[PDB]
Parts: sequence; C-alpha cells; structure tokens
Amino acid sequence: NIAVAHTDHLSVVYATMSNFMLNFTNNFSGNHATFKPDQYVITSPEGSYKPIIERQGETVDGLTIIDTSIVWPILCQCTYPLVRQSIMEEIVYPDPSTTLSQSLSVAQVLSKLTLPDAFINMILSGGDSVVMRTYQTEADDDLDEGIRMTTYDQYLSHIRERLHITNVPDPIYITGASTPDQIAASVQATHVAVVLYQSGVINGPASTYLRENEVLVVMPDYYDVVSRFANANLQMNNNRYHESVLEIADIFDQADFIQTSDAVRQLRALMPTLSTSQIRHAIERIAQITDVDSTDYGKLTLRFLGTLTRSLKMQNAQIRRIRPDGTVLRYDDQIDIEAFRWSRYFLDELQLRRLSVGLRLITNPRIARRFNGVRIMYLTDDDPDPD
Amino acid sequence: DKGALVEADRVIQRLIPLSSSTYVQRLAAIGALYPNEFTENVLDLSRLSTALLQLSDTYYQHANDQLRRLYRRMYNDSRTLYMTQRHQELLLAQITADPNILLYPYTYIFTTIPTSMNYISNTGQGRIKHSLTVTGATEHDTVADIVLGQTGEDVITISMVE
Amino acid sequence: QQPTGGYTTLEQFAFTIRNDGTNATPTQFLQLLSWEATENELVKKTIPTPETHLPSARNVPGNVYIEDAITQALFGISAQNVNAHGYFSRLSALALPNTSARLGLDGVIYNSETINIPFYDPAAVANFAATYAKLGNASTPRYRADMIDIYAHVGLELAGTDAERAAGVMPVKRAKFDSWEGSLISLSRDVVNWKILAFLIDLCSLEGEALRAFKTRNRDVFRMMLFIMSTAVAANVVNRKVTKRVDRVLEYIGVNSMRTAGRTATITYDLSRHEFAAKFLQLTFTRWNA
Amino acid sequence: KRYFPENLEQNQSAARLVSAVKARASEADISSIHLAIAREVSPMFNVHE
Amino acid sequence: LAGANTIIAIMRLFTPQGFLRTDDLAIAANFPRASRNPQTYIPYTNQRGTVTNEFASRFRTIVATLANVVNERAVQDDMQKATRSCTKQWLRHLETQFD
Repeated sequence: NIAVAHTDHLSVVYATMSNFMLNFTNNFSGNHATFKPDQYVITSPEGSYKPIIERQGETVDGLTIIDTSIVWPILCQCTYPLVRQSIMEEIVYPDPSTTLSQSLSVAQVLSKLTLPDAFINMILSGGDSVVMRTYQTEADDDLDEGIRMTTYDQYLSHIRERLHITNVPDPIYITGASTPDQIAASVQATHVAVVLYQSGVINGPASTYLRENEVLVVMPDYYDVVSRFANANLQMNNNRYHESVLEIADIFDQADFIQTSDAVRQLRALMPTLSTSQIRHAIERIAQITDVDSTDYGKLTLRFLGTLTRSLKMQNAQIRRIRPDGTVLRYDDQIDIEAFRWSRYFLDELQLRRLSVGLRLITNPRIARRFNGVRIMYLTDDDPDPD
Repeated sequence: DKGALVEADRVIQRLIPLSSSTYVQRLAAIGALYPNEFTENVLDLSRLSTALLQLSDTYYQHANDQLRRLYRRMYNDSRTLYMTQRHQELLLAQITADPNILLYPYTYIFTTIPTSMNYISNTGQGRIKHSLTVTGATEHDTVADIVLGQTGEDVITISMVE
Repeated sequence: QQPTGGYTTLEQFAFTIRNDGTNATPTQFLQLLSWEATENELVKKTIPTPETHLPSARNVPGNVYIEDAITQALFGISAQNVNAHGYFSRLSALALPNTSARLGLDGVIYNSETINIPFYDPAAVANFAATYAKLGNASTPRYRADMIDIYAHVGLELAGTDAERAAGVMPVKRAKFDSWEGSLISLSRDVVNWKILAFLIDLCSLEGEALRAFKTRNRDVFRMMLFIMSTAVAANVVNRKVTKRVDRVLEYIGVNSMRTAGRTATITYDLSRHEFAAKFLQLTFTRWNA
Repeated sequence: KRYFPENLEQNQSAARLVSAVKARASEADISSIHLAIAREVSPMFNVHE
Repeated sequence: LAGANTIIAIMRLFTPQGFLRTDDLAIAANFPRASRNPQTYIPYTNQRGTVTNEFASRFRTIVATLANVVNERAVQDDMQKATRSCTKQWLRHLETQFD
C-alpha cells in the first residue's frame, strides 16, 4: 500500500530533483557492484592538490551520517498524501521559484566570495620563476650568452606540472647524437623550450642551436657541467654562471592560464618580492574593500557555510580527474567536461573581456605620474618650466 | 580477399570508437590493419580481448617505421573509418541501389596498406613445435647472450627416460 | 542604386586589417604566416549540393540588419544562439522576380527603396540572395550543414601550397605567424568590420571571364577570412616565446575539433554558431568552385 | 597552541593520529627554541646523542 | 644501489637545502678559527625569485613523495585504514602550514 503512491508520487519528485540547478554530479550509475564516482580534485602546480570528494571529516551540522533505521518510521507509522484513503487531498506542487531563486542566489553568493582571491592569484600567474644557470660561450657575450641550465630535480618541481597540464608530449631527450633537426621537432611539438638531458658530449650542431635559441636544457646534477658539451673553441667553463631566475611567464606563452599580457609583464616587476602571507593579505584587503552586503538570504549561507578562510594555494588551479591513487590524470579531451580543460582563472568569461581593457588603461603613459629618480645639482630657478 | 559471396550485414564489420579512450583507441587502431593470415583455427573467447589488445602493443612495437606512422595516424584520427579501396568500391554498389542507405559519413579510403607481417596467431591449446632453420636472411651482427629463466616444475618437469 | 563592373574592385569595398602599425591588405598579411606540417593528413571530400528549398521570407515589418548579422555570427566574438529569431532567411525576400525590398549598401534589408540610401543593383542581389537564403535554414533538422567534414576544405584552401590543393591530400599543418599581443582576436574584430556582402554579391553574379579573373585576384582577401574563422575551431592555440618576439601558433589548421567553451586568444563557437559557419562554408564553397 | 586543522582533533577516526602527533609534538619553550637554534652554529665538544 | 631505489629516494629528502658560505668578515678580523679554511654552512639560502621560495617549495615535494609513501603502505585494520587517510590529510595541511 505505501509503495503505491510512494513510488508513483514520491518518485516524480526525484524525477525533477534529479535536475535542480546546482545539484550537479552523477550520484550512482545504478550498478552497485562496480560504480566508483568521478574523482575531482583541484590540481595545482603550486601546492598539494585538494580532492573535491574527500574524507574531510567536517560532518556538516550532523548530516553525513546515514541513519539506516529510517525506514521503520516511513513504512509502518508514516502517513502519505496520495495513499490517504477514502479522502481526496489534491496533491501540491511547489512553485518552481522559491526553490529556484534561492538556489540561483547562493550559487551567486559563491561566485562573488571568490572574486578577490581568484583575481590576484591570477595577476601573478606568470610569476613562479625557477633558477637557471647560464653558461658563457664564444667569449664576447654578456651574462645571457649561450646554453641554458637548470637542475633536473628543480625543473621537475616547477616547469613540469605545466606540460602535463597543457598536455602535449613530454620534452624530448637531447643526447649525444642529437641535432637541431631533432630538438626543434620537439620544442616545436611541446612549445615550451625545454629538452631533458642524458649521456654527455653534445656535439657542435646541437649546442649552437641551443644557444642561438635559448633552449632551457634541464640538467641533472652539476659535476663537470662543461664536460658534457663538446667544448670546442673552449671559452666555456665551470665558472661562468649567471644564476638568473626564470619567470615561468617568460617560458609559457599559453594565455588560457598564464596572464603574460605585456602590460602585466611589468606590474610584477613593479611589485616588492611577495610572499604567501602578503599575496594572501592582499586578498583579505582587496576583498574587505569591495563592500557588497549580499541579500538578507545570501548572508545565511556564509554565516552557515562558515567561510573561515580558504587555505588551498590555487596559484594555478586546474580541475582534473584523479584516477584512484595519486597520478592526477591529464585532461583526456574525450572524458572530462570541456568547461574543464582550462579555467581562465575562475573569472566570468565576460569580465575577463573588460579586463582586456584595464591592463591597457594601467599602462597608458598619461597615468604614470610617479617618476623614479631625482637629480640634485644646483642651478637658479629662473623661468621655471616644469619639464 | 579470397573472393567469395559474403552475405554480411555490412561490408566493414569494425566499429567506431566514438569517445573511446586510448585502450580502445589503440585497439581499433589495429583493427583497420587486418594484421593476420587466414587462421582456420578457433580463438578462445573470454581472453580474446587481452589477446587482441596485446597484439597491437607488439605490432606497432616491432612496427615498421613507415607503417609505424601510418598507424600512429589512425591512432588519433579515429572517429574516421579505414576501409580499403576494394571495400570502398563495394559500399558504392550499395549506395547506388537506393540512395537511402544511410551509411557512415567520415571515412578514409586506404591505398592497399603499406605491406606487412602476417602475424600468425590462434589461442588454441597445443604448444608450438618449431623446427629452427639453418640460414635465414637477417645477417646477425652479434647480439648479447640470452638468459632463459628457471623452469618452475608444475609447468615443465624434466625426467630421465622417455 | 549603382552598377558594378566588378564590385569588390571599387573604392569603398577595400578589405584591410591593420597589423603592427598601419592597416594593410590581407593578401600581404597572409604572407606573414607560415606552417608546421604535422605527421598527419587530410583528404578533401565533396561538399554536398545545398538543399534547394530556400526558407520562407516570413512576415516581419522592418528592415533587418543582414551584413552585420551574417558576419557578427561567423567571426563573431560572442554571438550566442544564432539560429533563434535568426533572420538570415529574411534575406530570401530579395531573391525573386521583381520584388521591391532592396539590399541596403550598409547591410540592412529595406522593403522599397528609400530617401537617400544606396543599395546593390537589384540585378545582382537577385543572384546572391538567391542562394544564401539557404543560409537561413541551418537549424532545420533535415537541412543542417555537413560540418566537421566540410573543414577538410577550408583548410587546404587556407594553407596547402599550390601543389597540395591540386591532389586533395595535404598534412594537417599548424599555423604560426608573428603575433602582437592578442593578435588573433583583434585580427578578427577588424574583420567583423569588412563589408563582406559586397564580396559575396560579386562572388556569385559574375559571368565568367570576369568571375574567374576576380576569384583569383580575391583569393587573398577571402583566405584571411577563412583563417580568422578556422581558428575559431582549432584544437589549442598557443603562444610561443622565442628570442624577442612571440611566434603564435595554431595547432591544427583545418581540423574542426568542435571546441565550444570560451577560449580567449580567439572567438568561441556556441554549437549553433558552429552549425551555421558550417552552413555558411558549404554554400559559399560549393559556389567558389565554378 | 595550534595543531592539526582543529577539526581533526574533533574527528572520531583521526584521533588515533591526533594522538601520535599530539604526544610527539611538545610545548614551545622560550628556552628550548633559542638554544635549539644556537647549536646549529657553535662549536661541538661532546658528540651530540 | 641496483634494486631498492625506492629507499634511496625516501632517503634523498634529507640532503640539505643551503649553500656553503666562507666566513669572510670573520677571517678579516682574524679571529680564532680551527680549520685552515673557515667556510661554513648556512641551512637555507635567501629567496631570489619574487614568489616561489626555493626552500619551502622543496619541503612541499617532501610531503608528496612522503605522502605518496603513505599510499604504497597498506594495512589490515579499521583503525589503521582510517587514520592513514586523515594523516594523508594532516600531512598535507601541515605543508601549506609550512609554506
């Protein structure tokens, strides 16, 4: 008797609830013995990725504690509105609205809460720099004169999270018998100008190509770094180092996820060596300033959501499918959703567009009025012409 | 290939991995290549998949350089179909009959496929007795001394007198 | 009114694009763009002759903006669901025996010539609007364009040497040229501007000696046009830093991938817009080849 | 005192770990921290155990 | 070492993150100084790049190779199975806590 209207009437409710706005993701495929959800984690070249579906342990005011023995009330002691028999009781249909704008709203509340953090981390996308050593060669060229060097362990922690992220094969291996014909083939397929290194003595045609192209050769270790380089014409030895940091921005022109706008190419140079605390502090402040008291209703989710900061680096954040047990798969064009490949910076597709203008506005001579150096000397202020 | 009336549901029997995922990518990858020789035997189903999936790994693997590419190609462009001149010509008789046969759009005729290796096979149950030939034609340079493992009796036991 | 003689061969219908400093002709611009030929390949099929039935003009008082729409949608920049309330078909009102509505020279459709406003000779518009009415019905389930396959051609036409384009085959070459801070999107906004129309009306209404002669002179102005568009649907578009410049690269030219979420270095293609460029390419293409 | 993400101290299952770290970790002695740093650079005369 | 490379790896994390500095100012004032080559160790260097911190970022990889080690290591219990997940957890927070 209960299943009569329970199944007819109770079911159609799911029929619709299955599709409420934010209420995404697939919960159950229908086959107990083999359905494992999709593991979504926020990957991040910077810090350690944070999985969406985690074991967190922050059991929302009770909730997340299945109570099994919740059938006993339903079945036996609970009255239905369609089983009600015989009385009519004309079914009710919630107005698709209280439920809708409420949802559209909290959804909206989230979009705004993240605007400051998302914007700033973004201005510094192309900021993490690695340290590469420069080797002099054909003596007559200053500091950036020949072959580029970085430690393999180092290239790893930095310049690598990225290729895997932007897909494209892994860098080629330059070694012994390699020439330009092989390297360009690869830097060209890969885009980023890197090559990894193995066996020593890298003949002439290869070194010349590397210097007159600035390819960042990733080196493992550093014993006789000048030994493994068919050092013809000499002028290149373990003593001619320019220990210069490489702005990732200056080796990753992939606009979708590394604001390399020439315009911001310089705001960063203007900034005073940051930090996690400050990058973070700006966010607190940049955010404190944008006074936007949102809805009498928008407020509850926050009091309730318990904002209380939001750790997670998010230097770069890429949502990714994380096959069970680390790895963090690439973005297999054929399985993950498309919105997902990049992510601009977690900024509306439209505001980014106005933003195209601001960097332009921020660089315009007329608004530079903060000159650098004063000159002291001693003339007589006669006919003062500001210029 | 043999020339024999084949009342089939449709010329090209293979099937288009639309959204595959690497494994299926490289599986169908092989498919088009018809890397075989008319077996005559019967292949043991169930492990039939792993058998097939394994073969491609070794085919492209011993590959052939030229055809190693011809195959790295279909490895990507896979939503396409790879018939073969002859096939193609046939499907035409079909469309001709009544221009309503709505058969598969994107495709790519081959061009007899770049030679091959009749990769003999079968997953029967005999063990293969080979009769090593004196002199072939792969003029061996030297190649290192091989190390057969240990025969773990319960597979093979060796005894004193047939 | 106003005759023709050639049409696009006239003062105000000059297609330029502006690159680096001054605005130059796209013919010259193209010559500033090279290829990377991938170890792939793409043979060209044979565009299916467009469905004859031209949509129904539909009653709608008010001149509607045609040139701006056709183009806003193709090398748009954010045109969303294009084939809803889409008027493109209202462009069939022109094709007829002795209709009144004239194709304004600003890319608007008027009904009856009006007080001080040019308009292409109703003699030739009757041949252009004759076929592109079709472009109207691109959302009609049973008429929708080819699409994905139709790109084999945009591509060898855009790239391919005089040699590849002759035997059909041609690697899928990846385009790189010298970029200049958000160049593709800008190249494009500049194009949304051209008075496309003036081109097409000439594309299909020139007899022969004249038509083939112009097809050749204008292949350059045209190609720049497919290109701004092919990039709309191209795998990944990446920027390459080199010595001092940035050599921008288009990964795979002429291989519609169906990419649909807003990129940045280019113009996205909502799925509808996507079927449309599909539709636009087929008619204009089937036509280019007399 | 600031240990674990706090919520961890509260969680049923974690407390097993909440515990190892809790016992392993001590109390910020004003004294031990400088001395701890001082020995980094100063002579060695006993072979630290 | 041929086999057992994995232990060699867990081992490599310990290898210092500083540079040898040779006492120059002290050598100048003369000052006593045992060894006839007064150079010494500085635990971690300075931060050259504007935002990366070569030093703390390094510890970050340490929490992975390490954290990763926590996944290879399996168990046989409910207590062991649980705490392992959450420590995989504490272990990470601990690292941003370090950055």
